Formats: sequence, structure tokens, C-alpha cells
Amino acid sequence: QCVKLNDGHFMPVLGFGTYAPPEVPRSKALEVTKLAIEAGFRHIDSAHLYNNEEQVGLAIRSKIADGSVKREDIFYTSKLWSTFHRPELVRPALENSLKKAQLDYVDLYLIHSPMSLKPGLSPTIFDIVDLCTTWEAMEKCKDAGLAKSIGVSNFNRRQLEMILNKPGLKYKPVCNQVECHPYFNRSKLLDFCKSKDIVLVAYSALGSQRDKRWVDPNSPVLLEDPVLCALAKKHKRTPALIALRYQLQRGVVVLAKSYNEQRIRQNVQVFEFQLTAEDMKAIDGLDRNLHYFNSDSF
Ligand SMILES: NC(=O)c1ccc[n+]([C@@H]2O[C@H](COP(=O)([O-])OP(=O)(O)OC[C@H]3O[C@@H](n4cnc5c(N)ncnc54)[C@H](OP(=O)(O)O)[C@@H]3O)[C@@H](O)[C@H]2O)c1
Ligand SMILES: Cc1ccc2[nH]c(C(=O)N3CCC(CCO)CC3)cc2c1
Repeated sequence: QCVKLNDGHFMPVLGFGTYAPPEVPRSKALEVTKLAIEAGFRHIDSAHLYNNEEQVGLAIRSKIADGSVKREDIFYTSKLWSTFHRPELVRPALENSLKKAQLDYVDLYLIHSPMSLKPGLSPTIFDIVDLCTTWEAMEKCKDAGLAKSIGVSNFNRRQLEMILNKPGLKYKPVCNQVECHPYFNRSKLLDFCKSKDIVLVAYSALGSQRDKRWVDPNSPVLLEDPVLCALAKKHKRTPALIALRYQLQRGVVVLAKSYNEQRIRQNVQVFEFQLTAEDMKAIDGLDRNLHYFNSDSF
């Protein structure tokens, strides 16, 4: 099941989130991406920052080599890190990701964040670079066939308007990948994006990995919310399946990270049931402006 992007390419609506903290051995990324493909995931989300493009690439290549999937069936996303915003560092950063994953192209290449950082992963230091020139440098990557589609991540409406109003724009972003879950449902930004034929893609849709680095151990646990639990019991699914289903029904493409074999196979059940309009309204009622990640921390 895919959504048609504003450049005519197709994005599967359920994506596999690949970030794991650095204590997790790099071999697990290879193993779990194999299991995600086996389970039916076809959209795989990575980034230069994640230090796993070699192993996620190896997984995709492994499953093409054995005839499980064709390259054209996989939608692979990477992201341009903030130390590479300067327009001349963009095409080289993408070629580096392609070398690492040994792929010929990415289906999607994102500006990871609107912040720019001193060229060199977090030097300790910022750097004024015009996100609109960072964008023309992405656009060429699409012209060059190295990214089928281009988009952004962690942009608000103003920062999207900066690219959409750019004089001489050739390619709109196809998406804006942002934190998005029932405690922070982004309903205004989503309406804006819909009006511009920009797909919102939700990350931390399951409430985040609650990593000590960024997540206050006191903060509410999304998947223990009594609404998502009441809906889980009502449908005989799980709160994580209700959280994912919610996004699919409001026209959001959703990511789901899991490094656990049963949970990876469970997540693909999101396509087996639907939420009623009253169910959707109850989840809508959860909105509380809770950010599990704050780029101001990292
Ligand atoms: N663009 C950015 O700036 C940005 C920022 C954050 C995230 N992302 C992307 O989005 C992905 C997902 O967000 P995230 O990593 O914060 O994780 P998440 O998808 O919000 O998942 C949170 C946790 O849910 C657990 N989980 C998964 N399926 C479950 C199920 N059926 N039942 C119960 N628990 C379940 C996972 O633990 P287990 O592994 O133990 O199953 C996981 O650690 C990332 O991996 C990354 O690819 C991007
Ligand atoms: C300045 C800035 C902006 C956007 C950013 N995005 C990420 C990112 O992608 N990661 C850190 C959060 C992790 C959450 C796991 O639950 C997943 C990976 C780091 C980062 C840093």
C-alpha cells in the first residue's frame, strides 16, 4: 500500500525505523532489516547519523540477491546530516551514503534538520547556511537520478514556506518527516502539508525509544495511555497497532522502529483492521504538545 508523491513516485505508507543507540552492536541492524523485509516492510528509513547504512544496505542487497524482493520494490530513505548543509557538501554526502549502502540510488533523500553545523558529527558550534541553497543542491541530486525523490525533516510551516516560496524552485519537497504521535499529533502542520500535496511522515510514532539522552524518565509513556489501551482491547490488537493505524487513517505515512522479531512481524498487522470515526476522535483528544525529542537538546 503506497501513497503517490507530488513528483509521481510512490512511498509505502508503513516504514521501518532503523535507529538504534550506539551500545547496540552494528550486526543487529543487518539482522532486523532482513526480518523487516521478510515480514513485508518495503520502506526502510536510515540516515548518515545513524551509523548503520553499511548494514541496512547489506540487508536490502541480501534480499534482492536471493530473489525475495526487487530493488524497485524497496523504498530506501537516507538523510543529509547538518554538518553538510553547505551546497557543495550535499551531492558528496549522498554519494558517501550510496557508497556505504552499495546502492545505485536512494528513493528518498531528506534534509535531516533545518539546523546547520560547522563542516568536518556534532562539533563543540553552529553555522548560518541558507536552507534555500541547501535545497537547490538537493534538487540537482534528483536531476542526477541519485535520489528519486527529495524532501525535508523537522521543518515547521514557516521553514516549508521558505522552500515553497523560493524564487526559481524546481521540486517541491515530497514530504516532511516530523515527530508525530497522539500526544503531539501535528494537526495544523498536517493540514498545511495536505494543502501543499506534501506528505507528512511520522517518526517516534510509537512514543520514541525513551533514550536516557533525550527523554525524561518521568514523562508519560505513550503506549500506556488508557485511550490507546482501551482501543487495543476493543479491537483485539495492541496499543502500538492503534497508534500506527491512527496515522494511516489521517493520511500520514508512519515509521515504526523495532529490533524485536515478534514486534516487527506484529507491526505489519496495521493493515488488517480499521478504527471507527469515534475511535479516531478519541485519539485526536490525546494531543498535549509533548515532544519526546527536542533538537535543542541534541
Ligand atoms: N528524522 C528525525 O529527525 C528522526 C528522529 C527520530 C526518529 N526518526 C526515524 O523514525 C524511527 C522510529 O522512531 P523511534 O526510533 O523513536 O521509535 P518508535 O517507532 O517511536 O518506536 C519506539 C519503540 O517502540 C517499540 N515497539 C515497536 N513496535 C512495538 C510493538 N508492536 N509493541 C510494543 N512496542 C513496540 C520499539 O522497541 P523494540 O525495538 O524493543 O521492539 C521502539 O524502541 C527511527 O528509528 C528513525 O528511523 C527520525
Ligand atoms: C539537531 C538534530 C536534529 C534532528 C535530529 N534527528 C536525530 C535523529 O534522527 N536521531 C536522534 C533521536 C533518536 C530518537 C530515538 O527514539 C533517533 C535518531 C538527531 C537530530 C539532531
